[PDB]
Amino acid sequence: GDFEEIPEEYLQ
Amino acid sequence: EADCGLRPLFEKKSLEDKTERELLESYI
Amino acid sequence: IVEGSDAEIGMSPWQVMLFRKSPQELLCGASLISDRWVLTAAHCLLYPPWDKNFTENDLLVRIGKHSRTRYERNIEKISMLEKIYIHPRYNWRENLDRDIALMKLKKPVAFSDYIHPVCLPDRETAASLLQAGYKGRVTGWGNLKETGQPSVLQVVNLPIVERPVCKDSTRIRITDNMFCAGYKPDEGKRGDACEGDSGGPFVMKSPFNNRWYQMGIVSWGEGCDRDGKYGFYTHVFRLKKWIQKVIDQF
Ligand SMILES: c1ccc2c(Cc3ccc(OCCN4CCCC4)cc3)c(-c3ccc(OCCN4CCCC4)cc3)sc2c1
Ligand SMILES: *[C@@H]1O[C@H](CO)[C@@H](O)[C@H](O)[C@H]1NC(C)=O
Ligand code: NA
Ligand code: NA
Repeated sequence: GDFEEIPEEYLQ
Repeated sequence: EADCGLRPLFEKKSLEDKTERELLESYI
Repeated sequence: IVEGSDAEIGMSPWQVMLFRKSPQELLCGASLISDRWVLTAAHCLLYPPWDKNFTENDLLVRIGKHSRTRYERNIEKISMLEKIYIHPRYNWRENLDRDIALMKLKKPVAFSDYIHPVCLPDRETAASLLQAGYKGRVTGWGNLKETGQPSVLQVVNLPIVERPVCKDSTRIRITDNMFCAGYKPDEGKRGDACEGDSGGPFVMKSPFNNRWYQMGIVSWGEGCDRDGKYGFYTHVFRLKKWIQKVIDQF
C-alpha cells in the first residue's frame, strides 16, 4: 500500500 | 573505495548468496 | 522487478531508494558508490515529456533498506542531497542516450552490515565481463508486473544480449552508451525491471577479485517482461570519465 511515517528531522 | 564491492554479510564472511553461482557459472 | 525473488538481508548493501518528500513515494532506485555519492539514471530526475524535474530539496535518499514501505529503524539511514548532477549530454528528446546522474549527499553516510558501496568498473573488468550470455543481477522495489508492489527488495539475474539482437527488437535508435539485457522468447526463463526499478544498479561479480561491479543502470524498456523485448541499461564504464570528472572537480 502506502508508506510509513518517517522522522520529521528528515522532512525539513 | 578500498573495500568496495565486498559485502559485510557475505564476502567478508566467505558465505555465498542464494543465487550468485548462477552469475559465476555464466562467465565462461 | 518482474519474475524475480526476495533479496536476502544484506544482499545488495549498495542499493538505494529515491524517495519523494511530498507526496512520500518511491521514485527510482539508485546505488551508493562512495560515502558521499549516489549514482542513478538521469531520467529519474529530469524528463520533460512527463513533467518531471526534481531538485535537491525535492527528495530524500534512503540507504540500507530491505522492506519497501516500512521505516526500518536502526538499520536504514535517510540522507538529504546537496547537489544533483545530470550528464550535460543526456538525450531525453530522443533515446535517453547518457541516462546517468550523480547525487552528492549533504553528509557522508556510515557503512554497516547493510550499507556498503559497489565498485565502478575499470576497462579490463568491463572488457572481460560485458559479454553476451554473461549474467548480471538487477534489484529493486518496483512493480512485480507491467500492469502489485513487493514487500521487500526483489532480485533477478539476467544475461547480457548480443547487440544486433537488441537493435532488431526496437525502433528506437540505440547507441554505444547502452546495452540491453534479458532472456529470449525461447530460453524459457523470464524476468525484467519495471516501473520504480529504473535508476537501479545492474551488477556483476568479478570472478577475478571476487568484487561486485556496477556494469549498468536501469534506463528504459518498452513495457515489462514482454516476449522479444529487452531492458536497456546505461553503459557505466563508457561514461566513467564524466563520473570521475564530477567527483574530482566537485
Ligand atoms: C524495463 C526497463 C525500464 C523500465 C521503465 C523506465 C522507462 C524510462 C523512459 C521511457 O520513455 C519512453 C520513450 N523512449 C525514451 C528513450 C527511447 C524511447 C520508458 C520507460 C519503466 C517505467 C514505465 C512508466 C513510468 O511512468 C508511468 C506514468 N507516465 C506514463 C503516462 C503518464 C505518466 C516510469 C518507468 S518499466 C521498465 C522495464
Ligand atoms: C528544471 O528545473 C531547473 C531548476 O529549477 C530549471 O532551471 C530548468 O529550467 C527546469 N527545466 C528544464 C527543462 O530543465
Ligand atoms: Na531497429
Ligand atoms: Na523481455
